[PDB]
Amino acid sequence: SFSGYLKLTDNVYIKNADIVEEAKKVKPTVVVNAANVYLKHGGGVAGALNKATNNAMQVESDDYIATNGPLKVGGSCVLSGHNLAKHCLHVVGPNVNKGEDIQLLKSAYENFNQHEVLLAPLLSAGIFGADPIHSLRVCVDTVRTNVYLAVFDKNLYDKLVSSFL
Ligand SMILES: C[C@H](O)CNCc1ccc2c(c1)OCO2
Repeated sequence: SFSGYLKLTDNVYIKNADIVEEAKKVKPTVVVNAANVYLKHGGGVAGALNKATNNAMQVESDDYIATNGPLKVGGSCVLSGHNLAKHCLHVVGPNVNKGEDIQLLKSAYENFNQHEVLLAPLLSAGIFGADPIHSLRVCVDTVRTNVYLAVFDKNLYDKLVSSFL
């Protein structure tokens, strides 16, 4: 199971870790992907998770989009976790760099409540352009299930922990 996490609340845990390496080690029931509406896993967490699956995540995702169309910003879908997890929950947080509404971040985190335990990144952080301190606050105030957050950057991890109220 999950090791080396700092407990932030009753249900939220955090660790400075590469989510791909963390997923390969823990093999969780659910790994969350920082997805976009088209499930085009080009970069950030999505590009890294997809590269770890040898592009199998992208092939599965393209079939899903061909059948269902794009996801909504704030929405999600459950697909295979491939070699990373039993399932991957692809969650679309708002991308501030694409002019998407930051208010949709709470709706994005609500998807996590459908799963008892998840390994996840901070939604809308990184290349999605939102403030990760804000993302962690929305996570803590929205997710009620057990969430294990992997924060890749040590400097950001220390800022998140030291500023956590
Ligand atoms: C409670 C237990 O840790 C859940 N494991 C699910 C799980 C099974 C097989 C996997 C995997 C994930 O990633 C790749 O092969």
